[PDB]
Amino acid sequence: PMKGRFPIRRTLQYLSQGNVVFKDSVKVMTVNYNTHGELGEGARKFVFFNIPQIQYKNPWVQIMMFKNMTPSPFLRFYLDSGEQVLVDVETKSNKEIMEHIRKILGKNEETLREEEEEKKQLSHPANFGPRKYCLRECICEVEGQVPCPSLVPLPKEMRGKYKAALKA
Amino acid sequence: ATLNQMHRLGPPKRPPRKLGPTEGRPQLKGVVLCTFTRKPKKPNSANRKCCRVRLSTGREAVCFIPGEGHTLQEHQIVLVEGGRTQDLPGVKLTVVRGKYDCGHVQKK
Amino acid sequence: VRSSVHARWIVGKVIGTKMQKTAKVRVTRLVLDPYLLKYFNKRKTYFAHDALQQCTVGDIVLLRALPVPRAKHVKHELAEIVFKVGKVIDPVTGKPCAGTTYLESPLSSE
Amino acid sequence: PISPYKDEPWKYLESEEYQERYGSRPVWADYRRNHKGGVPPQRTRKTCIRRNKVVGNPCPICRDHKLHVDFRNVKLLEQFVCAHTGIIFYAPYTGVCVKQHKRLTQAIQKARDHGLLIYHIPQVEPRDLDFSTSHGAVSATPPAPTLVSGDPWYPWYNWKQPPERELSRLRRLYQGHLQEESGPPPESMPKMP
Amino acid sequence: KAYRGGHLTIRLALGGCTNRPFYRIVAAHNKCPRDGRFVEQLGSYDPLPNSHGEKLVALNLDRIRHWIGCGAHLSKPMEKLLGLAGFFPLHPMMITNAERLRRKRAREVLLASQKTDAE
RNA sequence: GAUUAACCUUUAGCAAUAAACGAAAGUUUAACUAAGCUAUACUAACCCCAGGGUUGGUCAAUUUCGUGCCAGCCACCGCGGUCACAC
RNA sequence: AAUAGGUUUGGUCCUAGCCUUUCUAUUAGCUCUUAGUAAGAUUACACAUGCAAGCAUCCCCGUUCCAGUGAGUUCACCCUCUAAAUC
Ligand code: FES
Ligand SMILES: [K+]
Ligand SMILES: [K+]
Ligand SMILES: [K+]
Ligand SMILES: [K+]
Ligand SMILES: [K+]
Ligand SMILES: [K+]
Ligand SMILES: [Mg+2]
Ligand SMILES: [Mg+2]
Ligand SMILES: [Mg+2]
Ligand SMILES: [Mg+2]
Ligand SMILES: [Mg+2]
Ligand SMILES: [Mg+2]
Ligand SMILES: [Mg+2]
Ligand SMILES: [Mg+2]
Ligand SMILES: [Mg+2]
Ligand SMILES: [Zn+2]
Repeated sequence: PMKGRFPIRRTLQYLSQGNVVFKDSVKVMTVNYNTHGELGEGARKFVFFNIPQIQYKNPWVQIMMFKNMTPSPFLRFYLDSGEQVLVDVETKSNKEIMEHIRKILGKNEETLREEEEEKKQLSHPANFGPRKYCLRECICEVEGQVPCPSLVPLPKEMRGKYKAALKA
Repeated sequence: ATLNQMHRLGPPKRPPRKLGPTEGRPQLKGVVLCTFTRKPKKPNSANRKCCRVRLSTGREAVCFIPGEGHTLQEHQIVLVEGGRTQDLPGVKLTVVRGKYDCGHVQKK
Repeated sequence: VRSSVHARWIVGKVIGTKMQKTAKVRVTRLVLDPYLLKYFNKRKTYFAHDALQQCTVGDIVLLRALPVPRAKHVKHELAEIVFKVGKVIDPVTGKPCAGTTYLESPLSSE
Repeated sequence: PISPYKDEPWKYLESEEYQERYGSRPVWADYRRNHKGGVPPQRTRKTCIRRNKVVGNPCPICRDHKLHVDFRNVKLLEQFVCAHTGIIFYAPYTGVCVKQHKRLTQAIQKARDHGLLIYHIPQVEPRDLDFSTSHGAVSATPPAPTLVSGDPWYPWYNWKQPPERELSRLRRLYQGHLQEESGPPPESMPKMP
Repeated sequence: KAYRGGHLTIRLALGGCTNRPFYRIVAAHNKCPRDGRFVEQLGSYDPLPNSHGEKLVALNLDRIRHWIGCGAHLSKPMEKLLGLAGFFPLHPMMITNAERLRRKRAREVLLASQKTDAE
């Protein structure tokens, strides 16, 4: 079997289930948590379960962890403008932490829907080309158009071998 | 191994595949230097017809001549292919019957 | 606000102060191992301009990108000392702490 | 041989001879390909009938000359379609040769096109969100003035005889390399009587 | 591959197979190969009549206007397609070649009549 | 030409597209287009016309003779010393 | 490595390598009817001969492209800035 506890975390399906997509202003996210203490339990589960999901959706945001540096756990975000956002997470569960940061610094469902639509404009259905980029390679694939000679030989009148023969 | 160790060592590295006597080529051209017979290792008994050829790569090697009867002589051209002669230790090349100077086996 | 430097804001740990007005900072990022699908730390060194020579080996600093590099390897400047080594101030309460223990109780100033 | 069911092929599957040979199982149930190894070749033979001669182990279709692959003989075609998924079995599944598998695939598709063979027809959504036909692309466009009067769209579409001085200027510029002066072209395209 | 100078052009890239031509309308650097790298595909052109007796031409007019507005040139066959579509005026040589064809057939009709008259 | 196990014609045309130049009609182009050669592949077809390899087990399939650990054979295990389904 | 299979021993189980069965490409043997289509030196070795870049009222512009090859090899991608070029 897969090594370690909760091996579901090391699957692409789990990593894509993160709902936190930071706004373009977020540049750094530091996590200060304590390894022991009942009031820092939600912060430990947040580091254990959610940090991978956050990093997966935000590959260019620096995430750095710090252990047992202060008496209580907290998150701190550094924005491109120079503003810093402190989030106290003591007593909160890891799910409440994810919902909190999503509200204050995450893109809403509307902003994400629009971005997905602007991507669909890059693969125009009417364009012809390789399968990697287009639905169809040649117009001969469209029913009603003259098919490819490799499958249906063209009439002798539409072939240059006999156009030049008759003309010559 | 642990996940940390697997990450540190990276993906496995296949041993670089070794080239056989043909040097990774289908066939090779050769010049016959001498003919002779070899005894197979036990429990087989025979006088298997072989020959030493100078390959087009400059290397000299022993080659087995399959079929009943041959007419190879020194200074003749032959095409050699892969495939070991199971009971002849060290013989890893075979002459192609019906190419260049080595003709097809004469029927019966 | 524009800058030709790639890393605009980065947090790191000071690992060297032997250059004049320059702090050597170790910055770590999480990088996904494609086969194991596990995140591992990937560290990189940055030289940061420290005009006042206030950086100590071991403190956590915030680096800001310069408009243009001031030297071959100096592309950033010390913007702020986040955690001074051995002299941390709890941002949540503003009180000095030593590890997970307060040096001054938050109840002192109510 | 000559099959008496070539005109009404669906009758053979209803006869007693068929029931005695196949029963209630598909015609390909008892067929097995001859091949080396445990993994068979990924293509069946090209054809079992080669120049009117049959191979040694003919496929389920070619071994019975009374089985006719026809888009109307739907009871035979259903035996080569998965009853649970509606997909057509690939040839190695039943062992039919490539020749007969193509004729089965074409007959199955022809039977579906005629409505003789039931297949899943999904429920799709409409193409358009709005069904208005008021836009100018599908309505009338106010005709341009030239189109109403019967003139060309631009006046320079028509031939205009150039002045005589300008033609003299060109006859001097190209003196010695001239063609015959052309007049106005026909008003319409002529036609061979 | 940065070229020396050059410019973008909207032109026809030949596709299809032998005796079965098919054109893709593309914006590309004029120095690039005919069928090679392009900037954007702007439509297609099937010169062979289909089962309905039609030559199909697709034009991405929104993007064609964009690239012309960005300084893109037009090849002569492309200008004639836009003239036939009514997007551009009829090219001067489409008008002139039509007149030449009329004069050519007016002489043949005259030769045919003179032959029948002699008969 | 030599060399390698490796082997396409000392064809045609600028008619289409592309490129260069020209204000332009246009001109040029071994790019390209249309042909030639070749089971390397795909598709289709043919009244007449099928070959190649296998047949001890793995692995679909051998009759009669000859040979006699010889001659020979196999990818692996093996076969052949006088009844060899293995030559 | 798979739905797996053969092979270690007097025998069993375990471990393990090798090989078999599948799908491609090149070359070789033997063999080969037609049509359409695609693809097509082993060699950065040496090359006979022909052709492959012109255009145009002179200036200019073009011949820096296309076509070729794979010797060398993190100059190919993103960001910042900013020439030349097109409009
Ligand atoms: S691929 Fe379309 S004509 Fe051949
Ligand atoms: K033996
Ligand atoms: K041309
Ligand atoms: K084994
Ligand atoms: K010029
Ligand atoms: K090139
Ligand atoms: K190379
Ligand atoms: Mg053996
Ligand atoms: Mg070849
Ligand atoms: Mg020529
Ligand atoms: Mg050709
Ligand atoms: Mg005997
Ligand atoms: Mg035998
Ligand atoms: Mg034994
Ligand atoms: Mg090389
Ligand atoms: Mg400029
Ligand atoms: Zn069959």
